[PDB]
Amino acid sequence: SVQIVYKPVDLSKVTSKCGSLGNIHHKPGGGQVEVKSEKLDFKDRVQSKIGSLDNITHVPGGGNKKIETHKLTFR
Amino acid sequence: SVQIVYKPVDLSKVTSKCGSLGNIHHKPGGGQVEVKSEKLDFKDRVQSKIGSLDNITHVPGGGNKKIETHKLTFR
Amino acid sequence: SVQIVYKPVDLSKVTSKCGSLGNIHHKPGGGQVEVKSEKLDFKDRVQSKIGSLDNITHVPGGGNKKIETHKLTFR
Amino acid sequence: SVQIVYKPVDLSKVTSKCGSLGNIHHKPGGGQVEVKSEKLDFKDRVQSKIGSLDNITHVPGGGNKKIETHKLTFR
Amino acid sequence: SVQIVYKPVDLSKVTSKCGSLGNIHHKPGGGQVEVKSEKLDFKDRVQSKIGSLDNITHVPGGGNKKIETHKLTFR
Repeated sequence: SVQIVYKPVDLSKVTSKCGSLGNIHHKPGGGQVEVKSEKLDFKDRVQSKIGSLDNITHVPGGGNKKIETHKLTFR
Repeated sequence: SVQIVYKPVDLSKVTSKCGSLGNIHHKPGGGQVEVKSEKLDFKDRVQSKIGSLDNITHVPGGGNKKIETHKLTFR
Repeated sequence: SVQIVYKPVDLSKVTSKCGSLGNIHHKPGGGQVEVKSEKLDFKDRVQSKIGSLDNITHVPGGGNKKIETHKLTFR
Repeated sequence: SVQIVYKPVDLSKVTSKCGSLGNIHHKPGGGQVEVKSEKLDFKDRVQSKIGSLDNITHVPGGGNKKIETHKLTFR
Repeated sequence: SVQIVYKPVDLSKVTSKCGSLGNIHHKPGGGQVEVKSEKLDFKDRVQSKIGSLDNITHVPGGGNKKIETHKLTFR
């Protein structure tokens, strides 16, 4: 007989206190981009990205991540 | 006989306190983009992106992520 | 007695020959201009210019200048 | 007696020959300009220029300048 | 008696021959300009220029300058 008394107790206060989150700036690709391209032969798939792309400014006033697993496996 | 007393108790206060979340700026692709392209031969699929793309400014006043699994598996 | 035989003879063929004047480009102020300004005190005159201004693209197919003076002064 | 036989003869062919004047480009101020300005006190005149200004692309197919003086002065 | 036989003869062919004047580029101020300015006190005149300014691309297919004086002065 298999008695699994699984008791994960948690009171874990994961926390932050900021007074003023402020004055944040982010200027990707200020300058000039130029691209010349000539007598190019391709014989397979192509991708191109040119410019400002995929730029992120994640500013979470909180941003408290809490990540948990309880895998109780039995064979 | 298999007694699974699974008791995940949680009181976990995942929290933030901000007074003023403020004055956030984000200026991707300020500059000029130019692209010349000439006598190009392709013999397969093509993608192109040109410009400002996929730019994000995620500013969650909270932004508290809490991510959980309880996989109780039995064979 | 003052005999002024002033004879400026001129046959001066000031000239140009262009076959094709072509494909001229001019892109001032491609990028972004930003200006913040705060708690400014002035106690005299002010001028401001902001942006693209006074930009010229003079493309004279000819453009042959010929500039001449004949000051015959007498006291 | 003052005989001034002034005879400036000129046949001076000031000239150009271009076959194809072509493919000229000019990109001033591609990038980004930013200006913050704060708690400034002035007690006299002010000028400001900000951006792309006074940019020239003079492309004279000819552009032959011929500049001349004939000052015959007499006291 | 003052005989001034002034005879400047000129046949001076000042010349150029270009086959193809071509593919000229000029990119001033590609990059980013930034200016912060704070608690500044002035007690006299001010000028400011910020950015791309006064940029020239003079491309004279000819561009033959011929500059001349004939000052015949008499006392």
